[PDB]
Amino acid sequence: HEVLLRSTETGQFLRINPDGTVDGTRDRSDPGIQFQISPEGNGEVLLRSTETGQFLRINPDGTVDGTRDRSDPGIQFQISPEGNGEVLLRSTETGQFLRINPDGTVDGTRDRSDPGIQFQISPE
Repeated sequence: HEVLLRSTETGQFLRINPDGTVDGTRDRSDPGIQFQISPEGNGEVLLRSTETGQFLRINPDGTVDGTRDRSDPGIQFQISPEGNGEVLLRSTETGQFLRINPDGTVDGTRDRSDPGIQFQISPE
């Protein structure tokens, strides 16, 4: 059971690339867009790119990348519904929200009003 993680604002899909970079794309054929939600208990999940198995990570400095460091606390997310199938994806360790910007760049923010922190999650 895989999912796609999509910007509500622009419809861009989140992608983790084999080199560990993370960005947005409209290419439905890119294998980097498929994710698996891994339950961690206590209301937390990991978001793992199925192609390479990398976990999504929000670093303290607000940068976002992919990693296999299973012990990095920046890989723990909570999925919080906003209603009507919109969600926020928040790093529990630093409180930063995942942000996909209209230019396809991806980073972390503490600005709850940013249109780029709204996501849709759809089954593959």
